Amino acid sequence: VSGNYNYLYRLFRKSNLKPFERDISTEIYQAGNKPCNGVAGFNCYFPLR
Amino acid sequence: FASVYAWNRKRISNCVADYSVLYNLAPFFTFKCYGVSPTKLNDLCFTNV
Amino acid sequence: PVLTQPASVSGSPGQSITISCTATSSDVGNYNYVSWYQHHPGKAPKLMIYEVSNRPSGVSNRFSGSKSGNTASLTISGLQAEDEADYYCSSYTSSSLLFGGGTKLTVLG
Amino acid sequence: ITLKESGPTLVKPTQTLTLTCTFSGFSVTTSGVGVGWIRQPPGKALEYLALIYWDDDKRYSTSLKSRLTITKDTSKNQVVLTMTNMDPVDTATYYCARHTIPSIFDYWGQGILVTVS
Amino acid sequence: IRGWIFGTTLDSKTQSLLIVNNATNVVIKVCEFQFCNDPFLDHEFRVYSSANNCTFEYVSQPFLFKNLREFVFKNIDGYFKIYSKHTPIDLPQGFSALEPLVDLPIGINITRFQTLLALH
Ligand SMILES: *[C@@H]1O[C@H](CO)[C@@H](O)[C@H](O)[C@H]1NC(C)=O
Ligand SMILES: *[C@@H]1O[C@H](CO)[C@@H](O)[C@H](O)[C@H]1NC(C)=O
Ligand SMILES: *[C@@H]1O[C@H](CO)[C@@H](O)[C@H](O)[C@H]1NC(C)=O
Repeated sequence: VSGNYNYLYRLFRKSNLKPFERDISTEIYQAGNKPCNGVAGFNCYFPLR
Repeated sequence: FASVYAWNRKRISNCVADYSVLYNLAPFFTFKCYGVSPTKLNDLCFTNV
Repeated sequence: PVLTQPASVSGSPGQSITISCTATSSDVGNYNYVSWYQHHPGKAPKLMIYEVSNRPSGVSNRFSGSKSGNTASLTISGLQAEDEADYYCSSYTSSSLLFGGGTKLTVLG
Repeated sequence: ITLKESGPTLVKPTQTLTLTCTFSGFSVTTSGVGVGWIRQPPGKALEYLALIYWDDDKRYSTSLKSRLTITKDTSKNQVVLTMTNMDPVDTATYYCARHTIPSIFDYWGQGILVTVS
Repeated sequence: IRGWIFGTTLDSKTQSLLIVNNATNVVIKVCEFQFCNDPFLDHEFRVYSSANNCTFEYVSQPFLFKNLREFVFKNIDGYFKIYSKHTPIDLPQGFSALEPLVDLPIGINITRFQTLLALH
């Protein structure tokens, strides 16, 4: 009724996947030139949505 | 800047959409994109902006 | 964000009665999950129609429904003297589910 | 597929109401199946209170989100709803019903009448 | 020698492929392994300290004058293909073709590998 949030997908990644490749890692993505060190500020994202 | 009851609008055309220029405006507070990844902004080309 | 219904409906037994329920918001989205209930005083509410026009088991084929736009209708054919009950509609919205105001049916004779 | 209700019928102002629903004939640990609560104050239409899903996801009516808490015990087939700060105006019959998507509530119990005074 | 580690960073951040032989069956697992600083077997073993998520798992017949063994490790479209040959015996001069052994449906990224030795 209020939304099923138990299904996730990846939005942010370093590159593209190869056929049948699986990646379960949740390592924080750096979109900029500075080490956010897990702090989800500007140019720093959690891979899954 | 205009008041919210009477917001302003400008048409953008015939230019190169370099979004790095506007990443030096603030410490950043709100930044959200709909239908487009923050990583693909400096790539896609649009008809009406 | 309120489901709107008529206060009451009436007619003679053997005639067709229509009970309408209309949305007043876009929050209902597809509005494709409309339920109808028949409530008798002193008894638990019974499901008569679900998903706009489908019947549950244990329900007379005299009861059917349809939708047009954002409005749903419950049709009671071959009206019986035993059909005197408070009818309610229900549907989903963006953060909750709603029930209608309730329509009181009276059988004339 | 039945649901029975029990609990207090008379509650004093500002106190907490606890109602327990016991069900049989089905499990609540199966996908697509939950249990919710509805109330009907005299002269009024049915009002949605709370809903708990098979995965312990808990949802509440937006106007009562701060007042309601719903929990379940799958070993006894019981669902418990507690409502705090009962107002004198909170007089209604409470109902326990099975929740599904294609049909919102079904197999409604007879209900329990609660009066605040 | 009695096995190999295949992977990238070879720690509990990514999935790694671990192949270890035995006196009986060979045990192959793909998990988020946290590998030992210097992996070895002790005859128990000291190959990994811990692991998180596991996906692929396989157990079967062992892969293994001196003996000579040859293996080919190829990884295409997520399938880890192993070819092998065993003969009696630097390298000998002659011709001998290797034949298919196993084909593992893993979906793993491999850029580096390490061997596993048993000590006594
Ligand atoms: C081989 O190792 C496995 C553990 O991976 C053990 O259970 C099995 O008994 C061992 N077989 C022999 C012959 O030692
Ligand atoms: C396995 O992956 C899931 C999903 O990312 C994670 O929640 C879980 O904690 C991981 N397992 C371990 C032991 O970390
Ligand atoms: C493995 O991942 C790295 C990035 O960490 C990438 O550069 C490399 O090409 C990938 N290798 C394969 C076979 O996917």
